Amino acid sequence: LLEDQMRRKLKFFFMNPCEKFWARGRKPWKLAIQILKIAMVTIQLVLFGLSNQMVVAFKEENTIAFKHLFLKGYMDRMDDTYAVYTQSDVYDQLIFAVNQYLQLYNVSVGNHAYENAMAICQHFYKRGNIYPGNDTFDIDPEIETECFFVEPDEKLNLTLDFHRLLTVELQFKLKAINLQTVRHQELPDCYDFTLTITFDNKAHSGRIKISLDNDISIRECKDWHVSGSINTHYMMIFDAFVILTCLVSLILCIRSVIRGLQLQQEFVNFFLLHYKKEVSVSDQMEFVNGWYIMIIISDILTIIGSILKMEIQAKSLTSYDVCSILLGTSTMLVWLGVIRYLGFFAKYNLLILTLQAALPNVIRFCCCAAMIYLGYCFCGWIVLGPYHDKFRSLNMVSECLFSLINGDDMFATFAKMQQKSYLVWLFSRIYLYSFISLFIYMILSLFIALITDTYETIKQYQQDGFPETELRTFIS
Amino acid sequence: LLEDQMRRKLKFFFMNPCEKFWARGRKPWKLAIQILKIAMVTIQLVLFGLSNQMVVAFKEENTIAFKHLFLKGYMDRMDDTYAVYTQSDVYDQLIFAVNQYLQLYNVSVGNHAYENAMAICQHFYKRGNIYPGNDTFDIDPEIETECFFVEPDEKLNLTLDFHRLLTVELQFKLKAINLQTVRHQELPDCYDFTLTITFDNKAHSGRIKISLDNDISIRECKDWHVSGSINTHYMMIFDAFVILTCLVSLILCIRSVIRGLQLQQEFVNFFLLHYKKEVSVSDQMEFVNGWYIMIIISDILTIIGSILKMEIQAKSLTSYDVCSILLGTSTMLVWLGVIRYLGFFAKYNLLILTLQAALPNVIRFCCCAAMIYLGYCFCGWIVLGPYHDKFRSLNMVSECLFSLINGDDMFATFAKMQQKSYLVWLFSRIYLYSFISLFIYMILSLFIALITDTYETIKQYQQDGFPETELRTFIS
Amino acid sequence: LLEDQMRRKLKFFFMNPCEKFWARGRKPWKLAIQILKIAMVTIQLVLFGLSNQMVVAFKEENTIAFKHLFLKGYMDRMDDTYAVYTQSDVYDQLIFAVNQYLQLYNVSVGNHAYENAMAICQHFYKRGNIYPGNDTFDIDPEIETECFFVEPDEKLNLTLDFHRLLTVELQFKLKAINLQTVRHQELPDCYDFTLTITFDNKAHSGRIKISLDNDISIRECKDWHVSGSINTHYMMIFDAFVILTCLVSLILCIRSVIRGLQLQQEFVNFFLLHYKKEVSVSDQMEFVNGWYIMIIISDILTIIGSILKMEIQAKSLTSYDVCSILLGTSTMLVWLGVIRYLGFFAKYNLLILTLQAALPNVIRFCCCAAMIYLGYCFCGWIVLGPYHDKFRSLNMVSECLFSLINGDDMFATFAKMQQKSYLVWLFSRIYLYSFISLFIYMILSLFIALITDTYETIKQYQQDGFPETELRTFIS
Amino acid sequence: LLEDQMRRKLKFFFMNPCEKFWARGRKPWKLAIQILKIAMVTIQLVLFGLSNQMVVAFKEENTIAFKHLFLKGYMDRMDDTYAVYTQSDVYDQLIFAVNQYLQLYNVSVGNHAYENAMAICQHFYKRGNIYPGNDTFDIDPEIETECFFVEPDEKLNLTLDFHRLLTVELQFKLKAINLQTVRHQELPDCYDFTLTITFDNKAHSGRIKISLDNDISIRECKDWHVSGSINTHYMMIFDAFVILTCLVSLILCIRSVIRGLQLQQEFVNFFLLHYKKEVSVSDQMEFVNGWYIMIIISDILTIIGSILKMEIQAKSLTSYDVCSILLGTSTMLVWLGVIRYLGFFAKYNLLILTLQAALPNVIRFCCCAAMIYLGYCFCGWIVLGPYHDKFRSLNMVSECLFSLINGDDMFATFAKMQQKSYLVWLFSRIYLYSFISLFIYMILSLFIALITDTYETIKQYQQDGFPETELRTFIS
Repeated sequence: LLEDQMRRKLKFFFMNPCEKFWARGRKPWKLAIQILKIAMVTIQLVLFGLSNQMVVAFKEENTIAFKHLFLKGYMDRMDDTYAVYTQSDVYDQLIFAVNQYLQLYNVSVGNHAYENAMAICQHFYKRGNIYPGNDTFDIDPEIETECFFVEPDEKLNLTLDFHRLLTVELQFKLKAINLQTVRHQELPDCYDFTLTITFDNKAHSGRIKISLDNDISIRECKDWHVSGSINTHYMMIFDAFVILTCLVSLILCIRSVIRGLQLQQEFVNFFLLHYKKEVSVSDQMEFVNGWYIMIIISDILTIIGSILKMEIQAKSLTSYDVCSILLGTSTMLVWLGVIRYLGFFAKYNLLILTLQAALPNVIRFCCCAAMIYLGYCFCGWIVLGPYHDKFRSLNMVSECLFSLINGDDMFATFAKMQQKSYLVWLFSRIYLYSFISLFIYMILSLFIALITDTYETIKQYQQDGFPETELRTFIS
Repeated sequence: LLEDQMRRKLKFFFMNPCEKFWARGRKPWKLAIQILKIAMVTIQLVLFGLSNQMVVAFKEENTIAFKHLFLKGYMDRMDDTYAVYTQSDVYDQLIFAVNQYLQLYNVSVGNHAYENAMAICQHFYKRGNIYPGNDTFDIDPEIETECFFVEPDEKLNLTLDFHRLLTVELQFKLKAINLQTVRHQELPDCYDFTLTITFDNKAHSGRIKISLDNDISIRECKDWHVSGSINTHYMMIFDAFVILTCLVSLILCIRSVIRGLQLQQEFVNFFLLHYKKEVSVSDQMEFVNGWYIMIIISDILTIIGSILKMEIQAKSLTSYDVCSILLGTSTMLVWLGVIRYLGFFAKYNLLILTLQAALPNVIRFCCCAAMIYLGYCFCGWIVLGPYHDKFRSLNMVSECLFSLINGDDMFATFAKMQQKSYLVWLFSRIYLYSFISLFIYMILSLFIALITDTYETIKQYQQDGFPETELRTFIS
Repeated sequence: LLEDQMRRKLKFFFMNPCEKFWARGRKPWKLAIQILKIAMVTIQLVLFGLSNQMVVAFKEENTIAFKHLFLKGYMDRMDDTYAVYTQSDVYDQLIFAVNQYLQLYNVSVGNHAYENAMAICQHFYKRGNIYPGNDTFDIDPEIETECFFVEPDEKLNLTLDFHRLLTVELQFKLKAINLQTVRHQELPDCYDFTLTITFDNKAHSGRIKISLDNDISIRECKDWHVSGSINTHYMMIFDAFVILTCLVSLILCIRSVIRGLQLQQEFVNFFLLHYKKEVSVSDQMEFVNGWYIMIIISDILTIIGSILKMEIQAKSLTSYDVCSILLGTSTMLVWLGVIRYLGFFAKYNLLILTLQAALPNVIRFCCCAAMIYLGYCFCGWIVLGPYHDKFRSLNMVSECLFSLINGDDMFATFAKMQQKSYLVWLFSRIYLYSFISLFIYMILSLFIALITDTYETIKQYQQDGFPETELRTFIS
Repeated sequence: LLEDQMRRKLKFFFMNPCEKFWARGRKPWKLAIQILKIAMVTIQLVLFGLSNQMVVAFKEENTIAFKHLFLKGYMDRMDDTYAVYTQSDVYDQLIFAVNQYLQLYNVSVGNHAYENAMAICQHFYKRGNIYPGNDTFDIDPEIETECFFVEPDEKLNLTLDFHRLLTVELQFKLKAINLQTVRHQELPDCYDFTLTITFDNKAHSGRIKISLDNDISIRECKDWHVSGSINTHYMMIFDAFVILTCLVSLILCIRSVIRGLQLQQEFVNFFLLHYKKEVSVSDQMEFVNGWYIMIIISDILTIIGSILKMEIQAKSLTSYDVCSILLGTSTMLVWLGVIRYLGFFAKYNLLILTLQAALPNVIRFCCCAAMIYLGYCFCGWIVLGPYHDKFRSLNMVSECLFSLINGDDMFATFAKMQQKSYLVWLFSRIYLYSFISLFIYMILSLFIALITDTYETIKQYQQDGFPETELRTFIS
């Protein structure tokens, strides 16, 4: 009858394990190709990560070197967020960095070279006058910028006036070859570094903020002869094969989803002819697999990210920002679908189901508590904002005070209070104590309670019955 | 009959959602105006916070500058809680700070200026004699204070004798204009800094404690001409409109509360004529909304805080202490009432109800455990007080050892024990180990147990019935 | 009958609240005097703590001063666990400390004085010969000690040979008066400091370990004249009244306990004549109050500690070690009995009862897990002991790795591995990962489960019935 | 009948406590010898640990000394992972270390001696040419190594060219005797230190990485005469007796296991003749003791580790790596079997049983969550890898981010983001926030729920019945 032929069709359709689709008929495809995509996208990613980590592992190191070469009185180990005050000493930095640039072949150990050359930038106001003692100023909302050009060879001349001075900057390129990357592996060895020292006077507070910033561009050498004999990049293959596995599993997943929707509306109609039951929300949403939706999102994202990787490796742009993010979130989604395949196995399916049933209420409670904690933020930002250093901008309030829910670096935040106004000090202790109490002895225990109860209910389900369903009646 | 006309009245009165008051009749007021107050009080606050954060962001920076200008041998990065020992070196600080004051136009990068000028304070005893080798002293409970006045222009003379010397102090004003605040935004640019270096000899221990303290006052410039053409503060509006929204929602909430109380005592009397039941505590407290009480507290507090903000911005006092606290706690209460509006929505009402039912027992247990932990405090303060540095005053004992319940910076407090008396060392390990065990493996699990059980009981309630109530009988 | 007259007697005896003993008859004694003892022993303790904290607050400060005076190249802020290597530099420390001693009236700011004077100690072997290049030595298990005496007034001579040198030491007394203690409060102002610099060569490793140690003795000044007119210690009273309140509550508690035991064996016999039931363990232990046992322990301990305080304050010894411990643990026990008084109140009695029922199983599980964790200790001590710095002696293994259960300073212990032998590195990661997993995802959840279940069972008890008891039958 | 004679046999076989095997018949062996093995293997281990800790306690100290002697500008306290930049300064290190080697008898306090002598290593390329400015290089995959030999006695000559220079190295031996070890205890006093300074130029980045590494070999002195009269190692005994106790308990445990297996298959057959039930998996695995399996593993491992200890102490090799690991994991297994003996006692058996029933599901969930967290790792490694310092290699990602589940050093990882690309910054906050939320408010609560429920189920079992078993029927 039409009824049992459904029972055959939808029971075998809905049988969770493709192990059962294996156990009648002969087909093993949909899991095999998807494990292929797992190992493919993860080897893709890991390979990407090691290459990019070599580029970075050279960049941070050279930036360290340049910091100790061009920054006067920079301790051989390190310093951080450097600062200057007296004017002649700013002059001594600038003169020092210049004389270090010109003599760098004598000075430096590293092989960095001029490229076949410096330059100097000053940004000053169109019209300065400021009389801080007379209570009278005029301000210009315009900056005129003047430059020099100082040559690699052939003591200095220069001019500076602080009051009109907004920022001073040094820009130039040092070009260096990375032995250990090209030598063993096939990656480009040529680096164009743009070094910029910059002095921020924008605060006009007396602090001249010094930073040495490093921009980096990759190039391949015109002639490389190693071992006395005559790089070759094969990634050109495996990126492509990734894009193909991804196109394929995308097509298949989408096809199965659409078939499931056609059988969705078909089933609705059939149940209308016979029993005239509707229930299109619950059962319509049952017919959605919901995991193949993840596999589609992941799969689109690996297509886009693999394409961007292929184009950036083609032009050698080296931003590697958007590409990396896409590739990483996609592979994380794949590794999350492995839980899917663990659902069939035997026992894990309980524990997975209860993670699945807890998440939709968990997010709800996250809304509720988000209002509390978002409330404290606007409190302590304004009350403690002038006094505490870790409450400064709202963001630091939120990310610090969230680190304080998890109970980390807490004695710090208690210990660093200014204690000038005694009232704000006391408030600080009521604020911090009360809040930490509220999150650690309520809200954490509310997640524990919520999830515990969810877990026992799905344990009862797997022990005795499941909620009555039109579909379940009619398949059995 | 009088009975059903109640059932109509009190059922519609008590219907939790104003969504239902919407669904019969036509009125949407009480929620609309209150969301207005939400966005109003939070934009009020956030705006306040960004302005005040600009003032502070300039203050801390200039204080850094002055610290590195007037403190001899203050490392360009920073030092902390500075100290001096040899007497000639105290002289070298003082002479140094003076010669740095007089030459500061040559020296400093910042634009700070004398105001159209120094002064020097010495606080010495009326009669000193102390013979620490003879075992004999006489002490004076009186301080005579002598000052100098040193001019901005035109090497030094001065006198100091340590034994009679209680504190030395330098006070003076540097006046500076903040470009980046006035320039983009409408806020005052003029700062009067009172710099005070102070040397605390009060301990008479040999340590001369140096600090450089910064007092700051805001003023508007007499003539500001920017861009070659001719600040204006609009906050004058939005503060007022806040005070109005607050007055309005205050009046409305109070009115509804009072009506609810009149229907309270009315209902009591009516149930006396008919069935003669009393139960005035349970049901009398039912008639209290209890959320509008929060909205009143919040609303009064935003009235007071907005008024203080308006007056301080009027006179430009800049304490911004009491005002900020009021405004922040008020807005935190508003953000806490958003949970109220989340109670109607659908499912959250469970989870909210169980937070509500857990809090009243949670506070009880907080009493009980507060006695334990308050007991340990008086223990470790005296036993470990001489030895540990973080147990010093009782307060540090309580705030450290509370940071130790949450399990932070613990290996520190174990590792820093003096270990001179071996008995106190051993006690230290029994103390710390035992206490940390007791709070993390009992009391945290007691909050978890308490709240879990509360949550399951209100889950049963929402599943099957609620406690029998006179009101509930008579509305249904 | 004999039966109901028991029911009268034992029901009123066992009625938990003395509120009920109040509600029939007229007596309020046993709680009133005990609250007296609460406030008495805690004011006793707190007063002790503030005085002792003044003594310490001066000691640590002066020790800081001396450290910066007598230790060459000791940064004005601080250094820690100082060290020396080259021999001429050890000489430069010693010569420096001497020339700093002799000139200290010129040098130092603090008022410390010679007392109406130095001395120098050298500890050398009876017979040294060590030939580390010849592989041959002879060792003497005897030390001969030679001293000098260097005068406060009137460049140096001295002799040192490192190989025979075990330790060098400088001992002497500086005598100083503390203004701020005597002046406001009644405490002695005279301090005898014994300063000892010591150089530990015991390791014979090339590191000469320098430390400056401070011994301190309190004395009262012979003539103190303050304000031009003519300390007085009243503690002589309040210590005594403490000892009296303690004797009194001790006598009363013991008396009630003994009466309870006489009615214990009486009841056993009476139930033998009538029903011939034994059950002497359960009910015999019921007749023990069990809280008055705490009050006795506390009370004895406050007697001993108050006596030791009175004697030490009499002789002014200032060890303040054993005394402090006794006084502090006693007062902690009192503050723990306040939970007792919270048991009667109303609702807390549930939560208290479940703490009481959980503790006896909690200790059991503590045994079980103590075997695991004590096992890991003997593992990581030997495997990681040479490599990690925080696993050194077993104790540091146990107190660090316990800090690691609570999840603190963890990334440190992962990050500091030597990584010389790769096998020990890998083992280190299996060790740390596995252990941290085991305690945080098992044993903490086992305490949570144990206590939760205990709490629900006593909740059922207070809801419906208690275990059948001979006593409970026969009182009702 | 054959049936009751089983019931006698298997009931007494399976009676958990050997207390019951005591209570009929007379034998106490199997527990007595095993407690012997407990105290034996733990005294073995602890003794090992104290000896090895003396060796290490001398090694780290001397390494400190040498670091401060041979490293120019190494602060007397310490520095870490030292670095150099300018070429003449590398020369100044090298010249300095040489002049410190030659003069070390004058210089150093420690007794270290030349052994009856330096050497110097340079590793340079076979053919260098690198033109970083011309974009052209040739690389040699070959290193030619040249050495000098510099004498202990009798300013320097040397040659260095950086571009061909891969590493420079100094190797030599200082020989020192440890007084405090031989003197009190019987251990060898002679140390051969191999000191190697090494300069890593491999990065060719401009950073010359300096390290001072210490290799150490133990020897016994040819002539030691102490106290004027004439070491002796007894460990030769107790190691052997350990190996014997271990052989014995191994033989016994294995014998009982094999007997249990023979009665296993016997019982299967007997139940086949009578009732013809199979159930060989459940009951076959019941007949395995499962604890004696642990005791065998432990016992084999103590045999191997004691043997390796005996051989290393024989030859005095001092690696002490594999040996230590074996000995430590074995003794940890023994200390874990003490839980076994706690199972019989009385009440602990519940709590033990539930640890035992929770572990097999716990590992399952560990698989599931391992997929998630292993997914995040491959995400944040690539996205945050260039920017964060603690995400560098994948391993640091995993061990840091695991330290972040437990909630430690979190505000660090939030605070150190580069913030160059704003998109990667934002992603960083979604990554970190989301992940920390997911593990602390889900997966920890899922372990809590899982274990709680397991605990209540075994509580019901011990209260009422156990699952029906063929064996249990037929023993009762």
